[PDB]
Amino acid sequence: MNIFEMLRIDEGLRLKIYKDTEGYYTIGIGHLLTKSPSLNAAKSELDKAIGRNTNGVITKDEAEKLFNQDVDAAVRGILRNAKLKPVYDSLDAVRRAALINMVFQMGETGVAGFTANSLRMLQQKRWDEAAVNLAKSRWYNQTPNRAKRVITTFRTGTWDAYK
Repeated sequence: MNIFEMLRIDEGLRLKIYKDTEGYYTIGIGHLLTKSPSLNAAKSELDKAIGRNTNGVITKDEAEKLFNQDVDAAVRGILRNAKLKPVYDSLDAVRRAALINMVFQMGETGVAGFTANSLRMLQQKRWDEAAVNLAKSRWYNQTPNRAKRVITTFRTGTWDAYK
């Protein structure tokens, strides 16, 4: 298992424009297009992203390309973030994948909002405690099954929630 397989599991794959859990236009493997309520706005962001007139539909290869781009950017956002980097650097390989998953999902910004607490606990290696803290969040309440998988990953350092 690895970050790609993990997120491929959490996000699914849709080749046609769709609304995410928050109701935003997305496509592919969790690729947010726009927060705008306009399908046309979405369609235009998509063409700009793909480099072609898609008409709201892409191929699998196109989806996979956006996905790689997106995993890379998350990794790089973490490494540039003064609050995230140190956390990421203190973790083992499994747990980092868990941190990338959160960032991919909520943005570097969304995650920044956990550092003061859960992230600190992670950095200190208090697995059980961070897991409880992580669960007290809008993130957990809105997307509980996914949050549970991520949280189990941080808790145990294994891929069990994904097998």
